[PDB]
Amino acid sequence: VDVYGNPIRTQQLREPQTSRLAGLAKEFAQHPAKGLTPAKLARILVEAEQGNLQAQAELFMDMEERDAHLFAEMSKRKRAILGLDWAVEPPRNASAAEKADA
Amino acid sequence: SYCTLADLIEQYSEQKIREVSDRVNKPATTIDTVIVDRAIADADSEIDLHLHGRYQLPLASVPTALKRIACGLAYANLHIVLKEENPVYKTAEHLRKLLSGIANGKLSLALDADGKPAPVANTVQISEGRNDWGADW
Repeated sequence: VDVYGNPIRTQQLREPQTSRLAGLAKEFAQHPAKGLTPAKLARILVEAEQGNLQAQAELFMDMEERDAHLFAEMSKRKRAILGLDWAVEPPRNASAAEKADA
Repeated sequence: SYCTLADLIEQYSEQKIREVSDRVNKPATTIDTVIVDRAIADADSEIDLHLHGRYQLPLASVPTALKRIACGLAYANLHIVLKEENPVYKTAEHLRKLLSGIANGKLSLALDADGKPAPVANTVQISEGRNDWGADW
């Protein structure tokens, strides 16, 4: 099973979940940043609070694309992580089998 | 039609209207309705010339002052020859002065029977007003 305990069935792993949702792959972003006013932004945020994340996600993408300073800051922050060396360590006082698994 | 033949008769008596309207019979016998209609139409046209810039043209109601002005101008128009010192000419000049005062915004067009006249939207116009960032966002 997974960490959360939900039962795991290997049958469903052969195909992606979204494969049976061919409608999603054909969509295009609506670009809600164009012609954006403070009232529109407030409505977008409030609607996102209620479960309509599509408009918020598209607005965030436009915001990332259209602002050079914000984009540079975010890119620098992410590249900071991307350059870190990483390793996999066994648990506290792990046994030989655990060390081999790690 | 701010005034009618009845208004002219009431203001100037039927005898005077007959005398200044009947041009073919001497002495006069009847009032010529066509001549009176043309005189009233001319008075209305002059009044509209004076009032076009502040009110709608096809007024649905006739203010009383407008009735008096129209009657005076119509009577003045029924005279083929009108000299400067004729008192009717002086009355017409006073009424024209009243009209000019109304046009220049010094006098207001009074009540018709109980309600106000209908001013034009000349003063209403403003650009539109751009005040984003002030809509309780």
